[PDB]
Amino acid sequence: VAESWCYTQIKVVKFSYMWTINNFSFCREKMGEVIKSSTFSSGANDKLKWCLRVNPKGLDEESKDYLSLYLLLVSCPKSEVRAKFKFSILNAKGEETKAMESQRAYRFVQGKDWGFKKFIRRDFLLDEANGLLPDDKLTLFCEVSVVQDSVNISGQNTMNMVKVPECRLADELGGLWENSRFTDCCLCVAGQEFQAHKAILAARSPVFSAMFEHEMEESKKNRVEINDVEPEVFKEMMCFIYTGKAPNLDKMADDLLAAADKYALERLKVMCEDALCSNLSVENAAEILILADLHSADQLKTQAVDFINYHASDVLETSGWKSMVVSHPHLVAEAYRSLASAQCPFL
Amino acid sequence: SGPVAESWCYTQIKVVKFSYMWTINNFSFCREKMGEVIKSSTFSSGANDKLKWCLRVNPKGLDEESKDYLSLYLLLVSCPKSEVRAKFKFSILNAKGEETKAMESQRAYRFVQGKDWGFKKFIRRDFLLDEANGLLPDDKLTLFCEVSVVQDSVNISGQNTMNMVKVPECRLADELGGLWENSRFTDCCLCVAGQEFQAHKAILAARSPVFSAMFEHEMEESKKNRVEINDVEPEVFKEMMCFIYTGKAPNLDKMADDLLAAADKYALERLKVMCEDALCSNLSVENAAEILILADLHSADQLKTQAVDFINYHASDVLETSGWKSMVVSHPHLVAEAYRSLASAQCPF
Amino acid sequence: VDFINYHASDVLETSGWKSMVVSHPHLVAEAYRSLASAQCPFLG
Amino acid sequence: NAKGEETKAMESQRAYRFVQGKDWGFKKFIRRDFLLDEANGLLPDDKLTLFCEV
Repeated sequence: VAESWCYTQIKVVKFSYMWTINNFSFCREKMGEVIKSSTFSSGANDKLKWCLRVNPKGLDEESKDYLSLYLLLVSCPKSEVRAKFKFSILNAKGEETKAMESQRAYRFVQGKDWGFKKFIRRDFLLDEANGLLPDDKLTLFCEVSVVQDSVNISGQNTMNMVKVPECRLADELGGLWENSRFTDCCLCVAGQEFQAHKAILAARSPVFSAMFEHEMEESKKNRVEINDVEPEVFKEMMCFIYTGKAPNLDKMADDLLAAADKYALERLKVMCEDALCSNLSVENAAEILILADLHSADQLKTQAVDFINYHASDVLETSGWKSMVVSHPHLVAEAYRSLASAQCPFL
Repeated sequence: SGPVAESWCYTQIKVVKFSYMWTINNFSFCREKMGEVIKSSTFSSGANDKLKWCLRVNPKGLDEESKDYLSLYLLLVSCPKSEVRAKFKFSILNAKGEETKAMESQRAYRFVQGKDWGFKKFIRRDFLLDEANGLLPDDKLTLFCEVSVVQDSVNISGQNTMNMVKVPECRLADELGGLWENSRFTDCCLCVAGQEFQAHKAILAARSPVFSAMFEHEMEESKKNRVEINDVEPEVFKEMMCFIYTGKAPNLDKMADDLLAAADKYALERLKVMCEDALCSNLSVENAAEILILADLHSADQLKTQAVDFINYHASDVLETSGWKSMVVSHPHLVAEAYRSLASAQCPF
Repeated sequence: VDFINYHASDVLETSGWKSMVVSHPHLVAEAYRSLASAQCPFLG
Repeated sequence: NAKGEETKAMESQRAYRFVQGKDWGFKKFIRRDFLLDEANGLLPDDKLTLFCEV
């Protein structure tokens, strides 16, 4: 898992220095209050100025015991100079030990000298048994390292994968219907004249396949005559055939069920039955049952029979019921058989 | 049992969870002191830009109680003021990228801008400073946090059903397939290096712009029936035309190498992207060079970017492979792009 | 090579680099090797 | 019944009068940790599905 890394690497600058006096045993001469060192620098254009002054003799009370070593900031424009100095020895003979260091640093400022007053006692340092006077010389080493806080990273480390656009066949065929490119037949409906591609119609609608497949193209293909259906219902039907979707079906379920049953669109038939099924009011179940019987819509017929059985007490007062009994005895017999063997067999 | 049971009330609790890794090089070299502040980079979820979180740690915890314990918080940087809340966990990693130490806040703290709440006093410093503990590889501290803002406040009263009519699926791709394999009185004669295919004009023209430019222009007058495709092998042209009709290619990963070239030749954007997805999911160091040269050759973009990312990560071993040497001999500018990507991925050094 | 790696974000802009991209590929390959194998990892 | 559980839930042994603005039920069903215990099959996808019959 990964969403954003910010390394913000703390800026670390490091550099070295050395200090050799060839006559340490006799380097006192002037009683050793302080040795003014020659400055040194490094880094960006020698912008940081540094010098190491030593008070080898006893300027203070306890300084007779312990030898001295200090770091002095000769100059720097920025007041805050915080540096982690590591005073030590570059092993003239074999000695890498004996070099303590101060982890804590201090805010060095222009002209200020902050260091430590306590390095090592005089007597055994002067002694040759410890090997601290190689050829009457001694080497020092401060790893003066300065840091500052202006560092950040943004980072994303995004764990991304290639995205496939969703299927566009329905859109790329609807846009073919609305544009009418490379058409091959002209559907005729009630003054309006549509123009459509023979292959997709015959594929989705078997009744369309039947009247093209039988080798009457120039008779039928060029001027196939659909004389029953009206403009907007037929337009919706073609939109279903081409795109597989019926947008404004809910307000036209009746006549579109008729049209869909004509051409055996056995899914648009069920969509029309779904629109009609959740519309059954108490006073229209006669008409909807007449529909479902006439156009062989089985599921709507079953649901309308159940609705009439469950609203019999209300439906029989409606004039539509009287009309349907007048015209369709066998529908009344079917509803009767439906509530004969169910939704009543307790008495 | 009584299944179904009418409604489907399905109240949700939207949980946005995202991760954040915090890593300082040479952590215990200086890292300041006393109270101070190492304010981190503000970070969001990634989805949209409205919530802004950030870590904030002090190697020397503020106040004396947090002297031996590092003081860690988590502050709301900025957001459209709604008093957002979150439950959060802070976890420490190592070089091998496995969780070493992890603490999770028990409850979702309520947050507003300027108000912070976190694992104060989260761990004793001495445990971390233990070099034998192994939690400071290369002197570099690493930290990892997961913020789990939750708002809830979403309910739906199910769907009451109350109807039983079975509209069966959608079948458009299925019978359009029936127009191809059964071939159902097609219109234009295609030919692929000897084979004989019979396909339509309208579906090809709609779903493949190169075909539409091909078919609309001057073959309608003379040679609309016969057009020869002498560029792609028929055993993959069949899957091209089984995408153009039914909008899917089942046996694609067997031959996704050349199908990318075919799809990009005829500007089948969706199939080109599917081929990129099939090539992207089988990358390997032995052939990342070939995939990069391909994804440049056939103008692929996402596969080019992902092959670039893979080669940046696994540059260690690809150079020993012959694919890289062929790539450098043949395609210098690809090496220039990969080198540029690696350079930007390591800008601050 | 070490210099151009350290100044890469500006060196890639220069005309000399854009001439060396064509006139000398293996130099860019070796610069890539020194950037990849002789440095890294950097998070990822 | 995601996994097999048609048991473990109590039943109302007596019919209580329900009035406008009032609530009724019970409160002593199952322990919270036991509920959150996946061994009992009571955290499908960190979701709780209910089968109430009124």
